[PDB]
Amino acid sequence: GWGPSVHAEKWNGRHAMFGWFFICCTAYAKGHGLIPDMDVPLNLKEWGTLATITGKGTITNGRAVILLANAHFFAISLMATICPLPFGDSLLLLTEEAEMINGRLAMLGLISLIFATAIEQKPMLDIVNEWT
Amino acid sequence: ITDNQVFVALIMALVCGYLAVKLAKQLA
Amino acid sequence: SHSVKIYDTCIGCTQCVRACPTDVLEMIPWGGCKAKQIASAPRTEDCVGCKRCESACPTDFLSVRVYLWHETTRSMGLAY
Amino acid sequence: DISGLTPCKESKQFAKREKQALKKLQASLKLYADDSAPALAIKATMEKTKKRFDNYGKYGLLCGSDGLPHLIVSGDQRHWGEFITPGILFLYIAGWIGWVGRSYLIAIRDEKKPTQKEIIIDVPLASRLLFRGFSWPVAAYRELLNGELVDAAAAAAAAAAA
Amino acid sequence: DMTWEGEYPPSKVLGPIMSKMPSGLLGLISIACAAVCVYSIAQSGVLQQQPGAYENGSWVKWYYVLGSFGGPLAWGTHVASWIQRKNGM
Amino acid sequence: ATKFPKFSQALAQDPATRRIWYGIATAHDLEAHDGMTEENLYQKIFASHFGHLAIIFLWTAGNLFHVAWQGNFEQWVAKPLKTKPIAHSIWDPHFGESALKAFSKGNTYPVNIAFSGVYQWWYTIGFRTNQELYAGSIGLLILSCVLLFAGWLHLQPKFRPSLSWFKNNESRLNHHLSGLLGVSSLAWTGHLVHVALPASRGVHIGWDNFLTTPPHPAGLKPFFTGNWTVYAENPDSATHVYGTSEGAGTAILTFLGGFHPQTQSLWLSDIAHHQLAIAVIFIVAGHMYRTNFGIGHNMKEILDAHRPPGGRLGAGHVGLFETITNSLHMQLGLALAALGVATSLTAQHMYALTPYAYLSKDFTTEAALYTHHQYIAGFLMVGAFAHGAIFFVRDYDPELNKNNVLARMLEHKEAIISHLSWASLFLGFHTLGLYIHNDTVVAFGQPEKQILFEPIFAEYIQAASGKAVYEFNVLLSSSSSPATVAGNQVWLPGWLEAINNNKNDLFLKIGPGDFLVHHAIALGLHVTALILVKGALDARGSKLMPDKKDFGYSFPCDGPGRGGTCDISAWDAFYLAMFWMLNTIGWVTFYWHWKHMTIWGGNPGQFDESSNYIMGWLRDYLWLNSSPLINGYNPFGMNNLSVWAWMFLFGHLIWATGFMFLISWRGYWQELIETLVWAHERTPLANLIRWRDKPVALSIVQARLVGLVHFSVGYILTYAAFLIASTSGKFG
Amino acid sequence: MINLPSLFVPLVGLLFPAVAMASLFLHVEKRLL
Amino acid sequence: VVIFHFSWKMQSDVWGTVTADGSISHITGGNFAQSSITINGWLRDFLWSQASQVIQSYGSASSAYGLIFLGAHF
Amino acid sequence: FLWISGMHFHGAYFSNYSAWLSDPIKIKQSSQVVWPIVGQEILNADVGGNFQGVQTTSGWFQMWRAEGITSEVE
Ligand code: CLA
Ligand code: CLA
Ligand code: CLA
Ligand SMILES: CCCCCCCCCCCCCCCC(=O)OC[C@H](COP(=O)(O)OC[C@@H](O)CO)OC(=O)CCCCCCCCCCCCCCC
Ligand SMILES: CC(=O)O[C@H]1CC(C)(C)C(=C=C/C(C)=C/C=C/C(C)=C/C=C/C=C(C)/C=C/C=C(\C)C(=O)C[C@@]23O[C@]2(C)C[C@@H](O)CC3(C)C)[C@](C)(O)C1
Ligand code: KC1
Ligand SMILES: CC1=C(C#C/C(C)=C/C=C/C(C)=C/C=C/C=C(C)/C=C/C=C(C)/C=C/[C@@]23O[C@]2(C)C[C@@H](O)CC3(C)C)C(C)(C)C[C@H](O)C1
Ligand SMILES: CC1=C(/C=C/C(C)=C/C=C/C(C)=C/C=C/C=C(C)/C=C/C=C(C)/C=C/C2=C(C)CCCC2(C)C)C(C)(C)CCC1
Ligand SMILES: CCCCCCCCCCCCO[C@@H]1O[C@H](CO)[C@@H](O[C@H]2O[C@H](CO)[C@@H](O)[C@H](O)[C@H]2O)[C@H](O)[C@H]1O
Ligand code: SF4
Repeated sequence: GWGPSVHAEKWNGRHAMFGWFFICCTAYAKGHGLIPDMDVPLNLKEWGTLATITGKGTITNGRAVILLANAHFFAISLMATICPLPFGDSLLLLTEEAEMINGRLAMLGLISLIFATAIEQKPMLDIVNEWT
Repeated sequence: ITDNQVFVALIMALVCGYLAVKLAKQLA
Repeated sequence: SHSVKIYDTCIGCTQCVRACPTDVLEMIPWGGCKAKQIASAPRTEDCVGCKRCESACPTDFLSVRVYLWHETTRSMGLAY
Repeated sequence: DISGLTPCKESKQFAKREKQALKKLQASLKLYADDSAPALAIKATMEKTKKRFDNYGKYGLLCGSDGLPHLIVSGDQRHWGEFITPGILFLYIAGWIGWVGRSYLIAIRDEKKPTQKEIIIDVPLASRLLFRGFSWPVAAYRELLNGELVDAAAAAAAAAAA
Repeated sequence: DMTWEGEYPPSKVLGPIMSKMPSGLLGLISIACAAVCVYSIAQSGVLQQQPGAYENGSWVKWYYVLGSFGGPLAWGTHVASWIQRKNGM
Repeated sequence: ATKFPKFSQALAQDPATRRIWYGIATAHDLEAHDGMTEENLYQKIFASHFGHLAIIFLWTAGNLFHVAWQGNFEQWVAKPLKTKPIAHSIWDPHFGESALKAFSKGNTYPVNIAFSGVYQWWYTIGFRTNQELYAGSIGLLILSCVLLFAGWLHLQPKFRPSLSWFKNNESRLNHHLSGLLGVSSLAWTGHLVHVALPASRGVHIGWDNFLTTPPHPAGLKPFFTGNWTVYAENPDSATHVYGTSEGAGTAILTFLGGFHPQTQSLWLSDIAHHQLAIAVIFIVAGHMYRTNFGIGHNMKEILDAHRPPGGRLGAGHVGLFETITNSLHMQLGLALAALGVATSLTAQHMYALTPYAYLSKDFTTEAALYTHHQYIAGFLMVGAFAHGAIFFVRDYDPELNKNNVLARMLEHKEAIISHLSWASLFLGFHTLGLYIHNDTVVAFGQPEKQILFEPIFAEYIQAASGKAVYEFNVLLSSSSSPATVAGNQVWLPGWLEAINNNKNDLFLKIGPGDFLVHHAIALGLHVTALILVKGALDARGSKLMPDKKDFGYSFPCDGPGRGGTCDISAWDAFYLAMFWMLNTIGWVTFYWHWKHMTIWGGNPGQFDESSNYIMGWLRDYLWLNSSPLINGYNPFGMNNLSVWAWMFLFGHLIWATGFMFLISWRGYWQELIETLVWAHERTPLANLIRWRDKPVALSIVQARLVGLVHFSVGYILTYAAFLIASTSGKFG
Repeated sequence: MINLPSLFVPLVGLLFPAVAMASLFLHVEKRLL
Repeated sequence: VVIFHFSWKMQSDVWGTVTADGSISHITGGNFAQSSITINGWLRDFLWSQASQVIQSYGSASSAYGLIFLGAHF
Repeated sequence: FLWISGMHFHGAYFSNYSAWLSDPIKIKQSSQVVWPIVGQEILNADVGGNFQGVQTTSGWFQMWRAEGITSEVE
C-alpha cells in the first residue's frame, strides 16, 4: 500500500468509523457525563515536567484521561502490526462495501468537522451537539 | 496573539515542506 | 583496485619486484635499456598500495608509480 | 606633547612610582641588623633603584597617565636614542654575522669535503673571516655591482610549476 | 584582436568615435575639460564658503557637479590624444 | 551505481564502512560524479541555489514567528531600556523545579534571552506590534514556497536553460549591479522614507494608509522641479523624544553626521540619503557592458588590451577571460574573498558607528555580534584560498595563460613564499620577544623598565579625522585647514561632536597596549596567508613531488619513501591553516572584548596597563572574568546562566576529543578493530547478528577532517559560552 | 496553541529522528537501487 | 589525576591549623565531598581557586613560578 | 655522586641550616642564593635567620637532622 491504495482507504476508513464512536462517547461524557475532577490539574510533585504545559502548569485530569484512553486502543493495535494473527488483515504487505461507503462517509465528516470549528469559534463537541 | 493565526502559519509550512521533499526528489 | 604504472625511465634493476609484499610486479623482456628488462604490473588487484616499490626505485623521478584506486577486500588488507 | 604625553621629570604619577618602589624596599630593610649581609644588599638595591629613577627623569623620555616611559618611533630625530641609534647599532652587528657566515660557506665550498668543515670548524680560517665583516656595507656593496652577490636564474633549481 | 605589442597600442582600443579623431583636437578637448573641472570646483568651494548660499545644501549646483564629473573625462581624452599621436594621427 | 552512493560506482563497491562515510562527504562535489557533463552540472547547481535561498527565508520567517508568538516586543518597544528581549520559550522535560524558576526570572514561563539584536533592528525599521511581525513571517513563508517551486521548475526539460545562458557575463553583471543592487537600494530608501522615518516621529504608516499619507509636506513637487533642498529643511531637534512627535522635524534626506542624541545611533534621514546616493551609483554602473544593444564593453576586449608597454607584467591579462568563465572554482574563490572582506568590514563599522536605535546599550549583544561576524569572516577567507588551490589542480591551463599575469605568479612562487616566511618570522620574533621582556620586567617589580611603543601612526589617522586629544592639529583637528573649512557646513559639526565624545566607540582611545595586540594580529594574518598561499602555489607540484597534480586536491600522502611525505597535499595546507584562522580570530576577539569590558566597567586604565604583558591577559581578562560563568551551577544551587556553564565544559570536552583524532594515527586503530571483529565472531548469542559493512578504522584524511571538526566546534562553543555570560553576568 | 510545545517537541526530538535514522539505514543497505 | 587527587584531598581533609578545644580549620575548608563529584567543581574549586598564588606572584619572591607557569603553557 | 656532593656543598655554604636547627618551626628552608644582575635578586626571599635565598623543597634539611648533623663542618 503506502499511499492512495485501496488498502489504505480501507484501514483509514476503519479508524474514522471507530473515531466517531470515540468522539460521540466523550461528547456524551464531557457534555454532562461521569468524568471525575474534570478541570483541576495533576501534581507537579507527583508527575513532574512531563505533565506540564508551561512552567509548572500541569494538564488537567480531563486531558489526561482522554489521552490515556487513546493509548489503550493504540497499544493493542500496535500489537496487531508487530505480531499479526495468521488469519487477520495485514498492513504493509454486512460483510463488504459496507466498510468502503461508511468508511468513506466517516472520513468525510471529520474534515467537515474541522471546517465547522475554524469558522464559528466552536470546539468540536458543540458541533456534534448541534448534530445530535 | 490569535490561535487561528498559528494554524494558518503551519498549513503554509506544510505546503512548503511538500515542495521541498518534491524539490529534492528531482535533484537526485 | 589500485593503479600501478611503469614509465620508460625504468633501468630494469628488479628492485621493485623484490620489494612487493603481495606479488603484483614482475620482470619481462625489453629492448630499451642496458639490462633489456622492464618492470610490469600484471596483477594490480593484489596491490595493497603500501608503496614499498617506490621506496626501492633508484631513478629520479620514479619509474614505478602507484595511484590510489577503488578499494576491494584485497586492497583494504582485511583478514575478515 | 606627542599624543598628549608628558615628560617623565614632570609626571606626577612617575614620581609616585619612585616613592612606592623605595618604600617597599625600606619596609623590608627594617627587619635586619645594620651591618649584616641582608641589610647591605637591600641598601645597595635602593641605590640601584634610586639611580634608575634619576636616570629616566633627565633621560628625556615621555610618560603617560600610567606613569611609565613610552617610546616614539615615528622617525623624530629628538627621540633618536629610543629607536634609531640602537637600530643602526643592531643592523651593524646583525649584518656583520650574516656576511661573515656567508663568507665561510663560500670559502669551504670549493673542496673535496665541504660538509666536513661545517660540523668541524676550520677555526684558524673561521677566526680570520669573522673579523673581516667590520666593513661589510662596503663589501656587500662591491659584490652587488659585480655580479657575485646574486646568481643567475638558470642556476637555481625550481619546482616543476615554475 | 585587442592585444597589442610594442611601444604603443593600436587606434582601435580608443573606440569607434575616438579612433577616427586626430590627436590635436583630442589634446585641445582634454585641456578644455581640465579647465572646466578646476573652475567648477573652485566655484563650488566659493559657494560653500559664502553665507546664505550654503544652507541646506544650497551650495551644490548641477553644472559644477558636471564639471567635477568631467575631470576623469579630461584624463582619458589626453591619453587618447597621446595614442592618436603615436599612430601618426 | 546501484549501492547507496549512486553517483560513485567506485565508492559503491567498497565492502567496508568507509563507503558510508565517503558517500556523505563527497555528495556536493558535483564535478566528480559519474557521467557528469558540463551542461547538467550548471543546471544542478542552479536548482541547488533556489533550495538554498529558501532555507534562508524559512530561517528568517522562524525568527519573526517566535518573537511575534513568544517574545516581549510590545513591552520592549514601550520601555527599551529596562526589559530584556526574549528569544523563544523553553519546554524541556528534563528540568527540575528550580530550573523552571531560574529561567523564568522576570516572566511567566521558561525562556531564552535573545542576543541576536533582531529587536533593535526591527525597532528602527518601523515594526511596533506583534501583528506586523507575524505578517512579515507569513510573507517569507510564501516567498520560500515560490523559491522551492522555481528550483523544481528550472529542472523541467523545457525550462532548463542552456550552457551559453550561464556564461553570459555581460548581461548577468549588468543586471546584478543596476537591478539586484541598485533597485533594491532604491526600494529600501522608499521604505525608510514612508515607514521608517514616520514611525520614528510618532506617525503610523501601514498597508492601510500609505497611499493617502505623503511622507513629506512638499509632496514630490520639489523632486520634479529640481528643488531638492526642501527635503533637507527642518530636521529633528536636539531634544526629540524618539518615537514621538515631540521635537520632530519634517526632513527626509539630510546629511547631519554623527548620532541621534537620544538613541546614540545614526540619523534615519542620513541612512535614507545614503541608500539613495548608493542606489544612483549602482544603477549607473550597471550600464557598462554590451548586451545585444550595440553600446557597451566587451569584457574579453578589455582584458586583452591591458599589458603595460614597459613589459613588467609580461603578456598582461590575455587569457584571463577564458580561465574565469571556464572555471567555477576561480569564480567561487573570488566571491568568497570579497564576502570575507565584507563581513569583516561590517563587524568593525557596526561597533563604531552603531546604526540601530539603542544598540551599544545591551552589552551582551554587541559582544555577540562583533565576534559572530569575525569568526564567519575567518571561515570565508580560508574558503577563498581553499578554492583557489582547487582551481590550480583541476582547472588551470598553462598553455592558455602563457606569460600571463596568472602564470608569472607561479614562475616566482618561491619568492612569494620565502618572503611571506620572512615577514612572519620577523613579526613573531619581535612581537613575542617584546611581550616576554615586559613580563619578566614586571615580574621582578620594575615595571618602569617596560618597552612600550606608542602607536603614533594610528593616532595620526585619528587626529586627521578630527580627534582633538593627541594634540596633533593635523587636518580635521586644525581649524585653519581647507579640509575642515569645506567640511564645517555640510556635516562636520555632527561628526566632531561624535568623534570627541568619550562615551562612544568612534575611534577609541588607543595606547601602547593597543600597539602590541595589532602586531600580534598582523602576525596571525601573515602566517595564515603563508600556509594558504603556499598551499595554492605548490598545489601542482614541488621538489618532493613533481607530479602532484596527477593525484588531485586531496590525498593521504606519498608514502614513507624519499624521507616521508605526511601532509603533502594542497588539502592538507587548508587543514593546517584552519588552526591559524581560529587562533588569529581568537586574538582579535579577546582583544575586542577585553577592551570593552574595561570601558563598560568604568576603568579603562585596567586594560591600558595589564595589556602590555601576557600575565595581564591571563589574570585580568580570563581568570577575573570567568567568575559568574562557572558559578552558573554549584552544590548550593543553580542560576539562569547554568546552560552557559554547562556549555562551557561541553566545549572543553569536544576540543579535547579532537586531540585524539589529531595525535593518534590510523594503524593503531586498524589493529584494535581486528581484535573486536574477532571477539564478536566468537561469542555465543551475539553470533546470530552480523554487520553488512566490514568495520574498519577511519582513513588518514578522514581522521584529519574529524579531528578538525572537534577542535573547531569545541573552540567556538567554549568562547561563545565565555563571552556571553561574562558580559551578561556583570552587565558592564 | 499554548498547548503546542508539549506536542511537537517529543515528535521533533524523538519521533522524527527515529524515523529518519530508520529510513537512511534502509536506503544505505539496499543493494539494487 | 593522581597528583590532583592527592593535592586536593590533603588540603581539604587533613592539612590545616587548630586553636583551643581542637577546632580544626582545614586549608580549603572541607570542600571535598560536595565539590569534586562534578567536573565544574574540579574546574572551579581546584584549578581556578587555587591558581590565585601563581597568578598574583608578580613583585614577590615567588614570581619565578609565575614566569615558569606562562613559559610552560607556551 | 657529583650531584650529591653539590647538594651537601650548597647546604654548607649557601643555606640557613644552623638557624633552622635552633628553631625548625619558624625558619623556612633554603639552600640556593641568586646573584643580583638584572633585577633578579627579588628571588632571594626573606626566609629567616638573617638569610636570603630561594626556598628549596627537597627535604635536605630534615634528612640532615635525622642523621644528627647539627653543623656545617659535617
Ligand atoms: C491515536 C492512535 C490510534 C488509535 C486510537 C487507534 C484505534 C484503533 N486501532 Mg489502531 N493504529 C494506529 C493508531 C491508532 N489506532 C497506528 C499508528 C497504527 C500503526 C499503523 C495502528 C494499527 C492498527 C491495526 C493493525 C489494528 C488497529 C486496530 C485499532 C482498533 C482497536 C479497537 C479495538 O480493538 O476495540 C474495539 C473493537 C472490539 C472488537 C472491542 C472488543 C471488546 C473487548 C473484548 C474488551 C471488552 C472487555 C470489557 C471492557 C470488560 C473487561 C473484562 C475484564 C474486567 C475481565 C481501533 C480502531 C485494530 C482493529 O481495527 O481491529 C479491532 C487492528 O487490527 N490499529
Ligand atoms: C534585475 C534582475 C535580476 C535580479 C534581481 C537577480 C537576482 C538574483 N540572481 Mg540573477 N540573473 C539575472 C538577473 C537578475 N538576477 C540575469 C539576467 C541572469 C542571466 C544572464 C542571471 C543569472 C543568475 C544566475 C546564474 C544565478 C543568479 C542568482 C541570483 C540570486 C543571487 C543570490 C542572492 O539572493 O543574493 C542577494 C544579494 C544581495 C541582495 C546583495 C547582498 C549585498 C552584497 C554583499 C553587496 C555588498 C554591498 C556593497 C557593494 C559593499 C561595498 C563596500 C566595500 C567597502 C566593500 C538573486 C536572487 C543566483 C541564484 O541564487 O540563483 C537562484 C545564480 O546562481 N542569477
Ligand atoms: C558558497 C560557499 C561554498 C561552496 C559552494 C562550496 C562548495 C564546495 N566545496 Mg567548499 N568551502 C567553503 C565554502 C563553499 N564550498 C568554505 C567557507 C570553506 C572553508 C571552511 C570551504 C572548504 C572546502 C574544502 C577544504 C573542500 C571544499 C570542497 C567543496 C566541494 C564539495 C563539498 C562537499 O562535498 O561537501 C560535503 C559535505 C560535507 C562533508 C558536510 C560537512 C559538515 C561539516 C563537517 C560540519 C558539520 C559539523 C556539525 C555542524 C557539528 C554540530 C555541532 C553540534 C554538536 C553542537 C564543493 C564544490 C571539497 C572538494 O572536494 O572540492 C573539490 C574540499 O575538499 N570546500
Ligand atoms: C605596494 C603593494 C600594493 C599592493 C600590490 C598591488 C599592485 C601595485 C603595484 C602597481 C604599481 C607598480 C609601480 C612600480 C612599477 C612601475 O611603476 O613601473 C611601470 C610604470 C609605468 O610603466 P609602463 O609599463 O606603463 O610604461 C609606460 C611607458 O613605456 C610610457 O609609454 O612606471 C611608472 O612610472 C608608474 C607611475 C609612476 C612610478 C613612479 C612615480 C611614483 C613615485 C613614488 C615615490 C617613490 C619613493 C621615492 C622615495 C625617495
Ligand atoms: C592642435 C594641437 O596640436 O593641440 C596640442 C596642444 C598641446 C597642449 C600642445 C598638446 C598637449 C598636451 C595635453 C593636451 C596634455 C593634457 C593633459 C591632461 C588634460 C591631463 C589630465 C589629467 C586629468 C586627470 C588626472 C583627472 C583626474 C580626475 C580625478 C582624479 C577625479 O577623481 C575627478 C573626481 O574626483 C573629482 C575631483 C571629484 C568628483 O566631483 C568627480 C570625480 C570623483 C570623478 C597636444 C597633445 O600636443 C595637442
Ligand atoms: C454506527 C454504526 C453503523 C453500523 C453498525 C452500520 C451497519 C451497516 N450499514 Mg451503515 N450507516 C451509518 C452507521 C452504521 N452503519 C450511518 C451514520 C449512515 C448514514 C450516513 C449509514 C449509511 C449506510 C448506507 C447508505 C448503507 C449502510 C449499509 C450497512 C450494512 C449492511 C450491509 C449488508 O451486508 O447488507 C450494515 C451492517 C448498507 C446496507 O444496509 O445494505 C443493505 C448500505 O447501503 N449504511
Ligand atoms: C475525487 C474528486 C474530488 C474530490 C474529492 C474529495 C471529496 C476528496 C476528499 C478527501 C477526503 C474526505 C479525505 C479525508 C480523509 C480523512 C481521514 C483520513 C480521516 C482520518 C481519521 C482517523 C484515521 C481517525 C482518527 C481518530 O481515531 C483517532 C486516531 C483517535 C480518536 O480519539 C479520534 C479519531 C476518531 C478522529 C474533486 C475535488 C471534486 C475533484 C474531482 O472532481 C473528483
Ligand atoms: C589563491 C587564489 C585566489 C585567491 C585569492 C585571494 C583569496 C585573495 C585575497 C585578496 C584580498 C583579501 C585582498 C584585499 C585587498 C584590499 C585592498 C587592496 C584595499 C584597498 C584600500 C585602499 C587602496 C585604500 C583605502 C582608502 C580609501 C579608499 C580612502 C580612505 C583611506 C584609505 C587610504 C584607507 C584566486 C581566487 C584569485 C584564484 C587563484 C588562486
Ligand atoms: C505532525 C502533527 C502536528 C500538527 C498539530 C497541529 C494541531 C492542530 C490543532 C487544530 C485544532 C482543531 O481542534 C479544534 O480547534 C478549534 C480552533 O478554535 C477549537 O475551537 C476553540 O475556539 C476557541 C479559540 O478561538 C477556544 O477558546 C475554544 O476553547 C476552542 O473550542 C476547538 O476547541 C478544537 O477542538
Ligand atoms: S621501476 Fe625502479 S625498481 Fe623497478 S626495475 Fe625500474 S628502476 Fe628497478
